[PDB]
Amino acid sequence: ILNSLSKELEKLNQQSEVNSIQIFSDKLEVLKDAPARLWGFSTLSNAKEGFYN
Amino acid sequence: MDTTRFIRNFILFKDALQKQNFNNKDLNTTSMQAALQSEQLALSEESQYLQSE
Amino acid sequence: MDTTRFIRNFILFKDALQKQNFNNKDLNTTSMQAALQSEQLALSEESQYLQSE
Repeated sequence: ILNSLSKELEKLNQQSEVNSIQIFSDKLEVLKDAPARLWGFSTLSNAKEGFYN
Repeated sequence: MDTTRFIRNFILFKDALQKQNFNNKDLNTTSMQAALQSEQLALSEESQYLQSE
Repeated sequence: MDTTRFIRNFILFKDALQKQNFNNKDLNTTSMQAALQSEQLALSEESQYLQSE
């Protein structure tokens, strides 16, 4: 059971990620001229974090 | 308010209150007031659905 | 209030309440009151969207 719990912990250790960014946006629906403010989040140390079209 | 949900609710309230039984100004006014109340309810719907998720 | 969202909501409420069925003063007044209520609702929308993000 100790060996199985160690294998469980090592299987859990691979999915523990670092450095993942995340985008967010209210109002997924939008009109022709409505703003729909996009907000991004980068967990990098220093970056430029632009938006590309 | 959210704009497109307001437009769809305004259209649906103008379909429910059919315009043959309604003067046009009072029809548009009652549909607008009911759509604004529907937006005020849908805010709490968004909060409750986030909590339930 | 936020100014540009108020202008867009005022324009949209003057499009929904079409001016052929409305005296101009009452149209502008009802659109202004509905836009102010929409700003009061959009404050709570901003708070709930920040919490959900």
